[PDB]
Amino acid sequence: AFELSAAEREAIEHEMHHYEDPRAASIEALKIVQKQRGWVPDGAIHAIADVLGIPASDVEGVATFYSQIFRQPVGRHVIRYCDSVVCHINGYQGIQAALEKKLNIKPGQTTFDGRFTLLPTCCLGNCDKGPNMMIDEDTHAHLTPEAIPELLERYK
Amino acid sequence: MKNIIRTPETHPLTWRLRDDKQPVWLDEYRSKNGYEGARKALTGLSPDEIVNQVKDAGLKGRGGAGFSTGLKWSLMPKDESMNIRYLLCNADEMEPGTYKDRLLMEQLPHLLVEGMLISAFALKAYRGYIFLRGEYIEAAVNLRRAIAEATEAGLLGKNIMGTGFDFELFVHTGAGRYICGEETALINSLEGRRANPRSKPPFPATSGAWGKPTCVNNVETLCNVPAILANGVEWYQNISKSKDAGTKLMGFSGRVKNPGLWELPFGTTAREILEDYAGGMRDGLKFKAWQPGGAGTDFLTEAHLDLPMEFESIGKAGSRLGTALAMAVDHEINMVSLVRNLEEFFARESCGWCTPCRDGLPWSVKILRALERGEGQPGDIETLEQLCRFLGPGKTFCAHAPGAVEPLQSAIKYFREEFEAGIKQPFSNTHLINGIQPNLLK
Amino acid sequence: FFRINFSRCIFCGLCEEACPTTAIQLTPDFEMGEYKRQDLVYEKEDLLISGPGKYPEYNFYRMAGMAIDGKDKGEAENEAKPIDVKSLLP
Amino acid sequence: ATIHVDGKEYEVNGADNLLEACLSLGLDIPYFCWHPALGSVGACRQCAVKQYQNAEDTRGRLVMSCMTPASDGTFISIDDEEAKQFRESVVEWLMTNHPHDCPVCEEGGNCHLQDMTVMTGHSFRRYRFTKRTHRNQDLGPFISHEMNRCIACYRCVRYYKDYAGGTDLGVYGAHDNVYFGRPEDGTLESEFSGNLVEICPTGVFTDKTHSERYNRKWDMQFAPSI
Ligand SMILES: NC(=O)C1=CN([C@@H]2O[C@H](COP(=O)(O)OP(=O)(O)OC[C@H]3O[C@@H](n4cnc5c(N)ncnc54)[C@H](O)[C@@H]3O)[C@@H](O)[C@H]2O)C=CC1
Ligand SMILES: Cc1cc2nc3c(=O)[nH]c(=O)nc-3n(C[C@H](O)[C@H](O)[C@H](O)COP(=O)(O)O)c2cc1C
Ligand code: SF4
Ligand code: SF4
Ligand code: SF4
Ligand code: SF4
Ligand code: FES
Ligand code: FES
Repeated sequence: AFELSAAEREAIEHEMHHYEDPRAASIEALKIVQKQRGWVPDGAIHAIADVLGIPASDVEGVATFYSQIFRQPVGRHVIRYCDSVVCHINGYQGIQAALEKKLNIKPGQTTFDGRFTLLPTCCLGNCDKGPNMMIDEDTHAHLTPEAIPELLERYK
Repeated sequence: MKNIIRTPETHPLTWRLRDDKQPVWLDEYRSKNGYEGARKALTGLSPDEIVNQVKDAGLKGRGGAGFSTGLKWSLMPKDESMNIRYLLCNADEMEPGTYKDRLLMEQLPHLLVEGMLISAFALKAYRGYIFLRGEYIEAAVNLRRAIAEATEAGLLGKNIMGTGFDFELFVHTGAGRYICGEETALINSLEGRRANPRSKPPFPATSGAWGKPTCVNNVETLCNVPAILANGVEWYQNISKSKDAGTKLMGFSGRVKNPGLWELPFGTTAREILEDYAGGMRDGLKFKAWQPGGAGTDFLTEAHLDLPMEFESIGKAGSRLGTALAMAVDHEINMVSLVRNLEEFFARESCGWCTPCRDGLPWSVKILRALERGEGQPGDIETLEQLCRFLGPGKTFCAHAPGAVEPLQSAIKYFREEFEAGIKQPFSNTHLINGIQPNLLK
Repeated sequence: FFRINFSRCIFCGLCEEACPTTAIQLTPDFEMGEYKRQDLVYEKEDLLISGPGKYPEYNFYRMAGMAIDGKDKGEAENEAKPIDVKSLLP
Repeated sequence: ATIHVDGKEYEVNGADNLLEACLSLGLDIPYFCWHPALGSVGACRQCAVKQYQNAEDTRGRLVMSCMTPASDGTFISIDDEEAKQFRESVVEWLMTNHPHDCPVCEEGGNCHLQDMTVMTGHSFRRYRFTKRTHRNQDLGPFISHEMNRCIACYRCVRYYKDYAGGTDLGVYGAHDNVYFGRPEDGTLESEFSGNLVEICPTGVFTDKTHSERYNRKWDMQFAPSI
């Protein structure tokens, strides 16, 4: 059902070189599989556990403990808008309303075309330039609710 | 205050920043007196001499708690059979309202690399890990590039500066949990486990990463180290006439005219930060509250704005200095909704290990949602106060929940009117059962 | 099965007081004389009436968290829906 | 070692923690996460006593008796009002999400959580909000799984992983949605998986074979056998 690619296995083993215990590469292995496939599927837990020599219970517990290791399928781009206190003061709620009214989804949902997945995140460490958003790898600061329909059109 | 000249004597952390906010690379860094402290350390100082020098300089932990770094370094064991030591840089920085490490590792990554080199030589640590949050993409890129440049230039790897000291530096990008910044939970996450914290004692100085001795230090502390070792102890104690030596990255955020981050000596009052550096509040906004050091600290009022930003002065005011990145709450911000947002963050960033945080922060979140909707009932404010009391220091496994309930108790103490205005319904958690007469407690 | 030895029962009502579903009830009826003492042992077919008795609405299984037919997880009173441990939300 | 519990002097083992020392003296301290065979971790935060610096100390500090050594000259109070209040609070926080399941729970009458709820003195609910719920797993023919009743005390994973060496039981998730079970549906593989029905202080892990023909503990006729 699930088969790790050769590049994934080589990256996992090269990560395992860096640590005293091969269990210490579990987060990086999950991130490698997630970067290759968008999310970590069910058979990936057993594949990573077989590569690392630790039980699949611990790999599953690590994958479900960390919020940025997606254990459910996501869209092609994961929008992550900041929830925290400074972006609350600067008005992230307008940004959230603009994103919901443009994508027609609630947070934690995916659009019908699979293009975007809306997610609230914790503080992005960019509080003096808030409100802040993170599309897949790019941080967008100084957000305004009128800039959302233009900023979501450069992520096809 | 636009007229900020950043001399190396008064601004040791940010004097070599560039105007265009591009990172300073290895040639530019060494041009501006780079790796001089590392050279002095590795060519003319014993590791215990560096530990004593850092202890005499009075360098405290810039991660919020303010513990002395020399005392932390001196607590590593003296046994020579333990030589698999680890030095960890806590680059997680997940606290809401904290953005200093992002600036430090995006624009001066070689400063962090040199500080880790000096600290690893002092601690006799054979390996070093930068535990960095997974959202700092540019910080990760710049740190990996700076590590590659320092390795190619002979500043990392085997036989550094001809001394024979071997030090390997890695960058470990996390997967997004706030509790991973806790040092024992940082160690647990570095080992590839669920980032539940550990009870202390044993401290990581004797039993840390993979059982080996480990020293966890913040980004800013290790950025403070090379200036200490390149200019001396006397310069570091003669830049501020306060009990907290050295300079600190402070700054005000949130509906001020100039939100940002500036390197200031300790003893600088929060009022002059807010008015001269942050420019005061914006047009048509009135200052009603502020948090001195991030999301985990007590709210303070306008009367507390004249206190010097020190550990002892803010500690006597009922709050903590924290990360010293203050956040200003204007009059338009409802305190109940703000504290609801804070407690929602703190509740969902719980690790689930211990009962008071795991099952007593959601209760406060639901109470604050009810008070925000105008659906509060009598008993709610007293339940919030008892939650603040029984989630204090020593009642939970780690310090996530005491810092969680600090804004809650400070807001109930100062702005009790908004919480009391949330209460509108009579108390009831029981429906009527037809054939049974209820016991009417008075 | 369910049986009550009515030749032993003192009609004290402690069972009804102890019932946490209000299934067992003592009803206002006293005509229970019998020819044989063995016929005073009432099985479930002699005890299960076709209605709720003195408590017309209470349903214990509407309040219990255990899933039965017609009440899945999270469908009982004062219960949130089960959040999956693989959820994207933090 | 010499300890003073509520002004009464006791002679204990100084290599023990205060919870096991005080349980050995017949003193009652509520506890969930500690087991005599599994050791102390300090998860559930139930075993709080109040420690004083010396005899002439009045303010004290709440310490956790399972993580505190029973050293010489120790001064603790179990029946302090603040310690009693905090232990009742811990039981209350556990009770906020607990299902209304005791009549249809195989652990009833044999439940450590029932005992400690009664012992702390907590019988009045002031929580009006919703309870979290969990889906159950199929753990095979012997163990029945009911994750609603869990109090997140970590005894199952500590036993099954650190003690019994099994590999297919773990803890998944975070803040208040922690889930104790297998990574997928299937039979528990360890030969000592049955001891989960006595390690777990609630009705999460129960004897399925007994659940087929269930009777409460007070109704059993017991004998000591081999
Ligand atoms: N992003 C950030 O910078 C965040 C900062 N914080 C701050 O962190 C602090 C809470 O952190 P904690 O881990 O509870 O700090 P702590 O007070 O327990 O100790 C801080 C440091 O000193 C060491 N230490 C303390 N006492 C020691 C002893 N007796 N022996 C050996 N080492 C000892 C610890 O190992 C640790 O490295 C607060 O001040 C809070 O403001 C909290 C959350 C996020
Ligand atoms: C819940 C919690 C989260 C923390 N997160 C961080 C963090 O993200 N970054 C950090 O440097 N320290 C964090 N700390 C503080 C660390 O425990 C520790 O004090 C620090 O990382 C290193 O000490 P230092 O100040 O001497 O550098 C956190 C503490 C707690 C209790
Ligand atoms: S206070 Fe308790 S549950 Fe909360 S993060 Fe710390 S150890 Fe985990
Ligand atoms: S408890 Fe019920 S069955 Fe037993 S004697 Fe009393 S009324 Fe009769
Ligand atoms: S685990 Fe205990 S308290 Fe919970 S429903 Fe079962 S018997 Fe009742
Ligand atoms: S399933 Fe049982 S033993 Fe495991 S944490 Fe929950 S209550 Fe404790
Ligand atoms: S509060 Fe949103 S970036 Fe920090
Ligand atoms: S028994 Fe001591 S904290 Fe759980």
